[PDB]
Amino acid sequence: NSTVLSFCAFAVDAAKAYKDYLASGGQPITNCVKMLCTHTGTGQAITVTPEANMDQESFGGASCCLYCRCHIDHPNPKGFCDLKGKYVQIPTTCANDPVGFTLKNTVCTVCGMWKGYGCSCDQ
Amino acid sequence: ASSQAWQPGVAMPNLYKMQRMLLEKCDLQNYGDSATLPKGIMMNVAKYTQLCQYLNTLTLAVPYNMRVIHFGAGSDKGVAPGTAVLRQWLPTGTLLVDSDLNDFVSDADSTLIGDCATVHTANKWDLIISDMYDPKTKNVTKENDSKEGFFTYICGFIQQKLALGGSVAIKITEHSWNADLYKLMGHFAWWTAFVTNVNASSSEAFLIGCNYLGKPREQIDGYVMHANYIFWRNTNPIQLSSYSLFDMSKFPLKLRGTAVMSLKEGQINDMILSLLSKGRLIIRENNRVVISSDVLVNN
Ligand SMILES: C[n+]1cn([C@@H]2O[C@H](COP(=O)(O)OP(=O)(O)OP(=O)(O)OC[C@H]3O[C@@H](n4cnc5c(N)ncnc54)[C@H](O)[C@@H]3O)[C@@H](O)[C@H]2O)c2nc(N)[nH]c(=O)c21
Ligand SMILES: C[n+]1cn([C@@H]2O[C@H](COP(=O)(O)OP(=O)(O)OP(=O)(O)O)[C@@H](O)[C@H]2O)c2nc(N)[nH]c(=O)c21
Ligand SMILES: C[S@@+](CC[C@H](N)C(=O)[O-])C[C@H]1O[C@@H](n2cnc3c(N)ncnc32)[C@H](O)[C@@H]1O
Ligand SMILES: Nc1ncnc2[nH]cnc12
Ligand SMILES: Nc1ncnc2[nH]cnc12
Ligand SMILES: [Cl-]
Ligand SMILES: [Cl-]
Ligand SMILES: [Cl-]
Ligand SMILES: [Cl-]
Ligand SMILES: [Cl-]
Ligand SMILES: [Cl-]
Ligand SMILES: [Cl-]
Ligand SMILES: [Cl-]
Ligand SMILES: [Cl-]
Ligand SMILES: [Cl-]
Ligand SMILES: [Cl-]
Ligand SMILES: [Cl-]
Ligand SMILES: [Cl-]
Ligand SMILES: [Cl-]
Ligand SMILES: [Zn+2]
Ligand SMILES: [Zn+2]
Repeated sequence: NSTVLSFCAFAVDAAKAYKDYLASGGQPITNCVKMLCTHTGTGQAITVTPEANMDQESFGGASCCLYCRCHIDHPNPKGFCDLKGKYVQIPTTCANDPVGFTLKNTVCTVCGMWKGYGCSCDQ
Repeated sequence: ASSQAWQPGVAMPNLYKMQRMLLEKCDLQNYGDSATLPKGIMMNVAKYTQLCQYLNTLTLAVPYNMRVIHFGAGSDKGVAPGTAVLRQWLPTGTLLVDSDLNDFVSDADSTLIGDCATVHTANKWDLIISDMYDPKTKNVTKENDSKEGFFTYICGFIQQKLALGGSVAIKITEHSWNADLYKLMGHFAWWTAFVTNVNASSSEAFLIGCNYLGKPREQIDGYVMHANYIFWRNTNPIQLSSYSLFDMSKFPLKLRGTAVMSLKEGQINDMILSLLSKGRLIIRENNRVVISSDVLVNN
């Protein structure tokens, strides 16, 4: 594993790779499953049911996970996915690339909102 | 314009079920027309949403720790839109297992890849959804006869793995149908052929068995009932409609906390059948759910 993980860390850098793919004009990953919902939800990032607010779109989590879509191991402990079996809320302005949004952004462990897109704990 | 346009779809009226028609070629006046879907919504998300909106009007049993299995959950997209809608609809904690011949990424608790005939489980289920369709069904070279393939597996799965009180929604089309499956519909408290309003231009329907009784309550001839279904579709044009997709306020399946009991076949009396028929009882053990996919070992 030592020499296998050492190599994966160097080359398998999906987050950076996808960011470079978009920079090179790569077409964003499609077929993210957008759900029908009231759009009157809590607005938290990852939820057990669609929670999109008036400024968000809710998607099936697994379809917005780069690791699930590319069939590559997850970096999280024990290859645990944070999106599979859940619903991810994406700002309507970024709904054209849910995979890119989930990669470039992180969730606030206190309010459950996206940092920079709903989290107001710094007030 | 039509009042049924604000409904999630249309169920086969009772008088059409009581006819004795001969099988005719299906000829829909709007055949192939596409529905106008809300922006960025996939056809299968709209289709499953309307199916679930219709299932919300039936006497479905909804126990704690409900067990749902979804066949034909994959797609050419490599994702599972239908599974995403079922998980949104079903109460939180519902065990959802899905399956498909082809690999796909899913929101289900467990996913089994391979022919449905390779899927095994000693456990009983509360709800079976099938969206399976054999691509070769498009090759219409002979008389439209009853199809086997995955339908033989679905009939056996219902007879051996569906809990009494459980329900099913099995996708059929003009050419993708099975006589034994229609006959099995007579083993439920109620049944219908449901057409989603977003796919009104297709011969597709979901055959719904509501509350499994484990014995025939009515005798149904499958060959006659499919002919009756096509006669209904041929003489009742349905207007494409996505109207029901815009109001999701009451979408989630009501958590009824339906009682789950273990009863011997000799203890299934008329009082028990009455409870099953109202969605107030599920008969099965509540053991851990174990599933397996047969793997063929070759050189
Ligand atoms: C009902 N119908 C059938 N056909 C003819 O008979 C053939 C077989 O008919 P069918 O049983 O496939 O029914 P239908 O055409 O209504 O099915 P449709 O294509 O709408 O597909 C329904 C669903 O089946 C599934 N499906 C269809 N094709 C595939 C596929 N290749 N792979 C996987 N799933 C598929 C999808 O979930 C899809 O939404 C058709 O391909 C067509 O030549 C008709 N022709 C006319 N002119 N008018 C009709 O009204 C008509
Ligand atoms: C929807 N449904 C229909 N039935 C049977 O069918 C009878 C009439 O129910 P119906 O829905 O067919 O007719 P109704 O005029 O009430 O409504 P509409 O057709 O939607 O305008 C019921 O009293 C039951 O005997 C049903 N029986 C059971 N057990 N479960 C169901 O979900 C169910
Ligand atoms: C219309 S597609 C399903 C679409 C899916 N329900 C969705 O939500 O988009 C029909 C599916 O049935 C599957 N299928 C057909 N025959 C099968 C079989 N014998 N066993 C398992 N899956 C089968 C196909 O692989 C295909 O993915
Ligand atoms: N005009 C109408 N008729 C019947 N059902 C409806 N639901 C919403 N509007 C309706
Ligand atoms: N139309 C039909 N074709 C084949 N077998 C049948 N058994 C009963 N009706 C039938
Ligand atoms: Cl939540
Ligand atoms: Cl993993
Ligand atoms: Cl836009
Ligand atoms: Cl009628
Ligand atoms: Cl559209
Ligand atoms: Cl647009
Ligand atoms: Cl595959
Ligand atoms: Cl598998
Ligand atoms: Cl022949
Ligand atoms: Cl066959
Ligand atoms: Cl076969
Ligand atoms: Cl009409
Ligand atoms: Cl009795
Ligand atoms: Cl009740
Ligand atoms: Zn994932
Ligand atoms: Zn916060």
